[PDB]
Amino acid sequence: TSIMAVTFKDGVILGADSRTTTGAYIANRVTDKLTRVHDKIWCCRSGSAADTQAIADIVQYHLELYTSQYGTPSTETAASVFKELCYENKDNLTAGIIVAGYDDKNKGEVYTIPLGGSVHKLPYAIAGSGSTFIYGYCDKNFRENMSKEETVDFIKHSLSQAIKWDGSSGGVIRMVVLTAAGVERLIFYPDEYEQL
Amino acid sequence: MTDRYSFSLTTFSPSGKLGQIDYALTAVKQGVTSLGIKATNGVVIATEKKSSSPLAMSETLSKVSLLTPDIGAVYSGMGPDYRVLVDKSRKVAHTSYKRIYGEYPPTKLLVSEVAKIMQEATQSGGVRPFGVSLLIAGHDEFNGFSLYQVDPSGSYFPWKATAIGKGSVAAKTFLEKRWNDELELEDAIHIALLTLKESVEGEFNGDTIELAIIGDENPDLLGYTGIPTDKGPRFRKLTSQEINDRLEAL
Amino acid sequence: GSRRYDSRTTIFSPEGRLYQVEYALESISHAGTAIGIMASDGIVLAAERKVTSTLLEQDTSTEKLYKLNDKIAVAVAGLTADAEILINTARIHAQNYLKTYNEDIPVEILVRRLSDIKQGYTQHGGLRPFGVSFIYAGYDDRYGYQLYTSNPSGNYTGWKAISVGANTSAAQTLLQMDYKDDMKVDDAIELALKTLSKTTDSSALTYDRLEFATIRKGANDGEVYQKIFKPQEIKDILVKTGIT
Amino acid sequence: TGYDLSNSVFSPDGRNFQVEYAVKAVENGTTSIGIKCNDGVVFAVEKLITSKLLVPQKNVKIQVVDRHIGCVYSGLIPDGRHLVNRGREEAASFKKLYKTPIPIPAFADRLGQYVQAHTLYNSVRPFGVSTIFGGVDKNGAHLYMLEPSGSYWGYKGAATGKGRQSAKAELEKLVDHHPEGLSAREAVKQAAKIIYLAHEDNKEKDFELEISWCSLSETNGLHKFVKGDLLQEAIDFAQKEIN
Amino acid sequence: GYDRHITIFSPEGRLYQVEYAFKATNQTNINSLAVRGKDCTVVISQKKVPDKLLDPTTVSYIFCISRTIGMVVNGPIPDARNAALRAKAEAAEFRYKYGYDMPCDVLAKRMANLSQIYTQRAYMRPLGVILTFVSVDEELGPSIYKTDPAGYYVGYKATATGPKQQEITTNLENHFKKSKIDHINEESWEKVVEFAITHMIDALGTEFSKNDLEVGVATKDKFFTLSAENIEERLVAIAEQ
Amino acid sequence: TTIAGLVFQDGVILGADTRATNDSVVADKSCEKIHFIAPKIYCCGAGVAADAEAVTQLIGSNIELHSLYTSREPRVVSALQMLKQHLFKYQGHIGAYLIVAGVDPTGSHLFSIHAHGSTDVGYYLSLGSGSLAAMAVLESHWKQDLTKEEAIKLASDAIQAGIWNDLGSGSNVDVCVMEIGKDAEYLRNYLTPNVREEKQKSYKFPRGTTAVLKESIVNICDIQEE
Amino acid sequence: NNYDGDTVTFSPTGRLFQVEYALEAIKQGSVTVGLRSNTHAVLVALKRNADELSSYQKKIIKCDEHMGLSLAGLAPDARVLSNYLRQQCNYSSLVFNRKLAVERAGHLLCDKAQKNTQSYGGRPYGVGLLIIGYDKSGAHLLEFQPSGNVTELYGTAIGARSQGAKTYLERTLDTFIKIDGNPDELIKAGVEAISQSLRDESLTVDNLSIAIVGKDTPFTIYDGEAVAKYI
Amino acid sequence: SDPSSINGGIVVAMTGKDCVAIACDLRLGSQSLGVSNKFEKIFHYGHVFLGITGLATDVTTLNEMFRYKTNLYKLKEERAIEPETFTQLVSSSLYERRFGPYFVGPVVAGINSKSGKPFIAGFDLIGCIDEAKDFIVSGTASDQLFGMCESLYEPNLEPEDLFETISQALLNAADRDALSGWGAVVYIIKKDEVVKRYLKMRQD
Ligand SMILES: *[C@@H](CS(C)(=O)=O)[C@H](Cc1ccc(CN)cc1)NC(=O)[C@@H](NC(=O)[C@H](CC(C)C)NC(=O)[C@@H](Cc1ccccc1)N=[N+]=[N-])[C@@H](C)O
Ligand SMILES: [Cl-]
Ligand SMILES: [Mg+2]
Ligand SMILES: [Mg+2]
Ligand SMILES: [Mg+2]
Ligand SMILES: [Mg+2]
Repeated sequence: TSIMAVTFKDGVILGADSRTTTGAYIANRVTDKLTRVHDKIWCCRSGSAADTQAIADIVQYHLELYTSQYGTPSTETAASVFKELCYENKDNLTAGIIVAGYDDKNKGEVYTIPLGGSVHKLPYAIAGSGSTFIYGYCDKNFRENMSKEETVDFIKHSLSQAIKWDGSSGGVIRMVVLTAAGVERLIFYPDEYEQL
Repeated sequence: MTDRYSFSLTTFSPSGKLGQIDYALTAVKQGVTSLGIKATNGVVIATEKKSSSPLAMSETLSKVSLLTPDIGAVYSGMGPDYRVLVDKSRKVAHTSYKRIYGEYPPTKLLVSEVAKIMQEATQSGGVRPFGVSLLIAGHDEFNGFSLYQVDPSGSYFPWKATAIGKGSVAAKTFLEKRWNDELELEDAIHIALLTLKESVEGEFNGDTIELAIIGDENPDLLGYTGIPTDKGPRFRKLTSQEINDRLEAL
Repeated sequence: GSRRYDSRTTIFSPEGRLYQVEYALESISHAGTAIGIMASDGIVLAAERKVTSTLLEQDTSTEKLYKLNDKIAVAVAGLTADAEILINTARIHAQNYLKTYNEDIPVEILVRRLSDIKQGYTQHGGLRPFGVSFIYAGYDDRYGYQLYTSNPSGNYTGWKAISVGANTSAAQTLLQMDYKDDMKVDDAIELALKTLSKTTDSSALTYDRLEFATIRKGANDGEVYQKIFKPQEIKDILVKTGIT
Repeated sequence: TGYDLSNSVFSPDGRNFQVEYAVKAVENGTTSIGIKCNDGVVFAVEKLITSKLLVPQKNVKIQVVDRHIGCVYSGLIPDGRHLVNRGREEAASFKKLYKTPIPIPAFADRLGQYVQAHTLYNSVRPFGVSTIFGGVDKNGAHLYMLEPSGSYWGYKGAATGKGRQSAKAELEKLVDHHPEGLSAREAVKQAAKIIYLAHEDNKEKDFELEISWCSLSETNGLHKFVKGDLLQEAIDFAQKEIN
Repeated sequence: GYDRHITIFSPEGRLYQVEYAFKATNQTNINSLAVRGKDCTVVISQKKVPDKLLDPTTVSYIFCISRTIGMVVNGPIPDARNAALRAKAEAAEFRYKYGYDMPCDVLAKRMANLSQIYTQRAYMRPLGVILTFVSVDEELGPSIYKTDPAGYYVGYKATATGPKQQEITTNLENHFKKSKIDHINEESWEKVVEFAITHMIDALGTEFSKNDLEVGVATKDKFFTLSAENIEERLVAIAEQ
Repeated sequence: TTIAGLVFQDGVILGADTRATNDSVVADKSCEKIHFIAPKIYCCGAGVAADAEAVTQLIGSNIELHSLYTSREPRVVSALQMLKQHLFKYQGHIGAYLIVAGVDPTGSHLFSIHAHGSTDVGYYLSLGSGSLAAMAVLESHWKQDLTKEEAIKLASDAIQAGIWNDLGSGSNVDVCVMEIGKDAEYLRNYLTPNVREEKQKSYKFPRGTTAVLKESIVNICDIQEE
Repeated sequence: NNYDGDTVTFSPTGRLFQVEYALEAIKQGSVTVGLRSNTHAVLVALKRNADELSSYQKKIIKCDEHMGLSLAGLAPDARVLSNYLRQQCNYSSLVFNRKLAVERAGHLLCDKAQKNTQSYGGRPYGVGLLIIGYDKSGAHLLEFQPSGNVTELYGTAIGARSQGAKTYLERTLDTFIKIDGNPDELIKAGVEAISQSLRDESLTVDNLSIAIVGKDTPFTIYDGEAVAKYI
Repeated sequence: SDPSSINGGIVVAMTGKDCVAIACDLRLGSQSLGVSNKFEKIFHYGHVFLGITGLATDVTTLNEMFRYKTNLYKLKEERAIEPETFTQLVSSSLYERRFGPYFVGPVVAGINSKSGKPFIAGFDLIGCIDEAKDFIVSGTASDQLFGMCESLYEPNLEPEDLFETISQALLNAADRDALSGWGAVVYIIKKDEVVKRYLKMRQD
């Protein structure tokens, strides 16, 4: 798995590959790892698929019930609910989640929640098995307040390399753009990104 | 924030009466007329859709309910009490029978389970009896067609034909004259419509009457093909049009 | 709080009686009469149905006589729904005993268990007692044929012949008059029906009104048979004894 | 009759008389008020000096919930404390799960549902307090008042206790004469005046003024007690207005 | 006479506590109305802010239960909020367990079953409220379902609730007798709100300003409440024809 | 086991072989691995046979009660959500691997469920020991907008690939077709490519071949009566 | 009248009669006085005997090294509440290495008493307490009522004829508050205060019970010949 | 250590023309030690027959359990349980002990009293049903029985022919298993008569 979330001028973009493996067999080559817990709060899932789905389903439930009572939750609030589940059940979970969301007040925010259940607010985040291969690349090429087109290229180039080196990563590059304008889904096929 | 009612609210009075059961039966008496007639090749259960407002959509309020594919129920008395009993009856048919034996319960045993739930509301702590009498019509392979009445006490009796609620005394007399052991299902539906017309004041048509049968197997209503043994539900609720057709030959 | 609405079902009166038990017995005195008669070669259970309607499906109907196992049956007087709760408990106790000891439950042990359950409702829990009196008819290899009765108090006693329900005073006098110890099943059948025929509140005793049963050690090769009589068979025995 | 002997029983009117009897305990208590200002809220309360032996400034009535919410109440003081203790648990579990401090409307419903729950059963007594509370959250200032029935609404000004009519009349003037709004420092002064004017209903014993406030500019959106020079300035302003 | 204090049968077969809970329903002295369009379901309710000290924005008897479902309550606010919180919890739990949005009629049934329990179990009192649920259901289309303290519920073509419900009911009955259809044959929800307000004005015989009304609208995939300025726009259009 | 599901123009189709095994021995040559959940929702099962059977029956029972309660046709997402939450709870100890497919008012759906409670969405899926043989066929021949006739061919081919090439899979091919606006058609023994050939000899013995020590009549009836 | 059967029932004027009846048990109890300066805080208690053969019922209970109370009313209820205070004082020391504030001790007693006034089955506590202590903000005196109401005071008295001592302290307020660094003179003022509540009986050696806490003085109780000095 | 092979034993069931046959060996052992040569593994509840192989304490326990359940069934239903229904009851009862199972291999055999249809079924220790047209095998020599049945069996055998086939299937399978044998019993079941035969076999 190669997943990332990147803040930029207009908001935030989440990106992911589409490969799910059982050992060396690719169980699903068109997986959707970008998952919606609220209108403009999404997350990228890594680790046990069962665990991250079970968590994401519970968070979506909590934020739906939050919205009914208190109105739209902040991205920080969503990250806190993810954290609370991950931290309190750390002995029984293998979940590495990146939370990304758009407020109008706070604009684009990214929170990463690694195995332990700690929270870390960051300008961008990378995770999953394929992320190890792009720490160098992402650190050198990330800038703050990029445009939408620059951020799409940054994610596309980054995950292209993660896919190239990681066997556990592959397939299509899915992306989800979160701005004031709304929610845009993007897809990029092998014939496009491999030749970069 | 405690349930302190751990004691019976239904107790014996000096005369030997269980007051709350008698009062529940009085509530049943005030309720709208419903009836059941058993034929040789089927059973019919029927009642009036007493609409509380003409703005209300009486189609959404189902007085006649499917419990299993071969068992149906109708009531007289308090509608909310009936609704929760149907929910419990449907569930108990699965938990205490289908999940054990891999088949739906026979009519008499499902009735026995409903009866048990009603008896417990007559003896348990901090509850009143259910304010309904049920008529449960059904079919099973080894008992054939059957019709049962269930009262607030938990008592149940099998009937050839009967009525409960508002005009039950008059209706039971009407059924005694018309019922015989050679009735076909169509004849029983005809008698059910005649009997029910007497207790109804206002409009009398397919939109104000609710009527269902336990009859032949309906493979068309099953929803799937490819298993010869599953031949379809014997319970069928008659449509508004199907009732009106029989009212012309009345 | 809730105390205000509590009837207090498990208290003594100033005279040392249990109010709710006494009032439950009053309820049972209105129920259809049930008679048990024990003979040397079998037991008879006869009982009168309460709700005469021509439209009641009699052949599939059971309000009075229930089967607890192959060797033991009961006749009910009181609330049928209450009786069925207890009957299913008794049916389970019999099968627990059979599972544990690999022997059919002795009649008295089954009776005591049910009677103890009834007793519990009179001493604790704050619930109303069961408005039921049973006549137990059974057989085991220790005592042979046995008749018992239990009532809402949880007290039980053994009998040669006994009635419960309506007109028990009248019924017990008639049984006490015509019963003898050397009596046989066929004679006891006749006595049971004659007693009901005189004590009945109805105009005449007919087949559609009765539930009837026998436990005989007159099955093939020294076994015990429980016979719950069908409507036609009750009609035949009414003609045979000369009541209709 | 007998419909008023047990809580949670509807009378033939459709009323719960035990809740209405709890209101009488509230009406019997000392006067307490709340004033919503431009960027916050001000709370004030009348403390009756029963005796010279009472230590001044020590028997504090106004209570903080979390760091941003103030609560004041009239009626049975222990019932108020019990409700604030619950409020503190609700605010803690909200912050634990959702990170952000509890919004005031969210907090208001937490108290509301809890108080309402004490009108559902005969095994509990209704609360013998009306509670005026509020603070500053992300959407600005909010002032609430919560009754024994569980009923609550948002307010511009709020008052309860023995001097409530007197206070309500004074609050209604401020609403009419300041449609553009009242400043935080103004609201402290006006709160002092209103408690002093409302003291004519409890005029036998002399009293002690206690004021608190949350304001975005004056307290950084945190609840604080008015102390020292600012308290004395408000007392002087109040003493000048009655004479 | 303790058969009038708890939910047990009187000798007439009646539950007096249920009947008295129905009377508590009208304690607010507020009238509500619900109607269905082609694509929408509109609910209107009177808004009365007697005290000048009240913050009028916080005074509401319309609740957003889920994205698709709205609920208007006739009854005291503590019981209304008790019912609102529970319905929100139930709608959320439903979505989590069964993987789709709780239908309006199923929520109504669920809340009605809860109400039935309070009429059968002694320790719980009935809530003194009538709950009118509205949505545009993805299977059934525009939907109105109403629950009361008895545990009764039913679907409606249109409905009205409050002290003057009979006047509103008969007004609506007469309109649908003319048109001979189960709904307001109108494309936009804006005109269905205008119909709802107009027919309440005719029925109650009172004029309304922007602050005297409270409006809720259900469309496909959302339920929302109108602001005072959105209502003012509605009132201007009514007056101009 | 070779189970598969794929979507076509206005529907979804499931396929399954009919072999049940205990290690290397064939326990059942004609078992039904396509389980019934609702009239128009079916579930292909793999892994532990008792588990796959029990979990589908339980969810099917609860789906029926839910359908009665709500007065609606059950949805595939409800079966999916209920199955996964149950399986997740047991942490893989219920070793059921399922392909769920069906039609409802939302449309046609196809999901897979793993024993630990993870779910996938797909246009063509396969599970069990023959999944790789089946997936090879599905990856070679699946396209968008298949006709029903092409879909049944492809599904049965995918199952056949497993039957021939996988030792865990064998015997016959069961199919279930779920098309929009139509009754679901369940086609048990759709293909029968593995009928046993006629035996060389008849091993019917001469009567009295077996030595017998005792004979007795068993009383199976109730009460031999007078 | 009809609204005094249990603690869960308000009367039509908003009164809790069971709480008021518990309050009455305090008035029947023997007199006890509390007072303080800036340095010390003193409890003085008139103990009551059953007859001449009996002992005099103990009125003062130690809660910690820096805190304790005197009781008036049901002594078993004082034992329950003092035990609760001991535990809360002890919890503060073990978990936080912190001596429990006297104000916070009052808040805990208030909340414990309150729970018994709102729930069915329970009864209010039938006792009043005067808690003295010396903590990080100096000397303190509290008065606990079983309604839940706790009040910080310079001086007070509770029990039978307590109004006589309470008036004396109200006059003496300005004098006894200044008795700093002189425990014997502060006790003298407490003994003189409790004398205003006496009728017929006078302060004997096994009748009088005094306790003191202060700056460099742990909570210590004086009974018997230890209080002969002050008679 | 493996509970299913401590005590040993086998059951086989076959269908014929308007008949079924069920048969079992009589051995009970403690691994190598033979203990009892009278341990029957076939029981009956009315006209439904149940064979059980595996751990002997569970064989006995389940017999007692199904006797209990079918007795209550009969009292409530007022009729004897049928093979198809009993099969579902066995499956239910085994699966409810999913994570602490009975170490058994049950086999149901009987004729449906209404339809007259011959019926057999087998189960694993957690209740998965194998409903067979031809035959069911169970026990420590199940592999041996599969081999015998698969070659010896032919459909629609008359009762007295079917007896010879099932007997020879059991005997020859048992003789290739150390933990089976020590005698054998064969039940031939027809719609309203059941013959039970004890077979002569080698006693080692
Ligand atoms: C193929 C599964 S595979 C080889 O993993 O791809 C089939 C799937 C399947 C699903 C459902 C049904 C019928 N509803 C049949 C087949 N699975 C198997 O064949 C499984 N077989 C078993 O589970 C057998 C079944 C018995 C009836 C032969 N049971 C066993 O092998 C074990 C089961 C067991 C497991 C855990 C604990 C205890 C027992 N038992 N014994 N004894 C698959 C396991 O092979
Ligand atoms: Cl429900
Ligand atoms: Mg790769
Ligand atoms: Mg109630
Ligand atoms: Mg051998
Ligand atoms: Mg040997």
